[PDB]
Amino acid sequence: STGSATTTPIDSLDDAYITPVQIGTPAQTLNLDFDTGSSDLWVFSSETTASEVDGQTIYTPSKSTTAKLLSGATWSISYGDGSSSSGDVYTDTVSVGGLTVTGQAVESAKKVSSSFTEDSTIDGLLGLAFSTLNTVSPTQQKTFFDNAKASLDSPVFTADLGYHAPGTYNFGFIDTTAYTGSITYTAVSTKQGFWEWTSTGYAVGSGTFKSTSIDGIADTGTTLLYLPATVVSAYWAQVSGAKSSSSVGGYVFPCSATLPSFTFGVGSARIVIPGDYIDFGPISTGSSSCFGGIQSSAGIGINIFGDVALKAAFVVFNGATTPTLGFASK
Repeated sequence: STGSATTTPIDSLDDAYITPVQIGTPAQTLNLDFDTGSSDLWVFSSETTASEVDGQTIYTPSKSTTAKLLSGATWSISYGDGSSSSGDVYTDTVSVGGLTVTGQAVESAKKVSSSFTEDSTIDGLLGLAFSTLNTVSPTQQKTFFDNAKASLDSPVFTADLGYHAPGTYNFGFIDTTAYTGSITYTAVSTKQGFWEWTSTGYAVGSGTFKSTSIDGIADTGTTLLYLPATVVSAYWAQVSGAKSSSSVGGYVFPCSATLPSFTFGVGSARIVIPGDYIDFGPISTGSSSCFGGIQSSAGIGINIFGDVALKAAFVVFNGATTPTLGFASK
């Protein structure tokens, strides 16, 4: 089997992407944030504290003839940005782009943190990291991909995120029309539960490539590119007036700037992030100070190849017995 679904930016900055997902019978379609950096599929629901729901579409398990309470199971997750959610668990039928999994754990939110409430466009998350990170207790549950894998034509999914435009998540096949040149594959460590890999270096603008190993995660659920402070300083040094602002919480730059590109290495291959992808707009409405899309990972504890990086590529998440990641230009 295969599936193919369009993923759409939630706003004009590509802060996140939503993908429609069918849950239950009859289908209830929710727009979920596909997150290769986590492993829980959780939704706003009829059980979510009423004051914490503000415009989201909710899953109502009582209206699904295939929903079953997973007795005794609870979940609770805290994300890197300090957001969080928790609740109980149903199993139900879940379909993405024509690909159906029966008995998928659908984690129903009883509580969500303010950032989730305040984002009316995201109805929940669909985790695509390794199932070892799934938070369901006392019986850990599998991700949608893990459940689907054996049925897929090939045990892969691909992320093709757009810049200020829709893109695509495919399951079970590689669309050879969706990228240019060849796909370069690179090793993955699953030791931390993430799609963790080692970039071979970077360049800033038209500058020379610096060969250096940068271990990080491919994380579709993180907006920005978080890299070591040395790398980030080298980038922003090429932008007149750019500075790190502790009050704002990262590098800012004059909105009048033209940003240089940033290149990262995948083996001997190179992915170029155009300068415009690195512009996250005014820090507050009407400000001429703009927020940078490349930020320091210092004090996160891990480097993160988030959407800023991934949307410059066609990315293969290869879930074969030994997982790997592939990157192609597009």
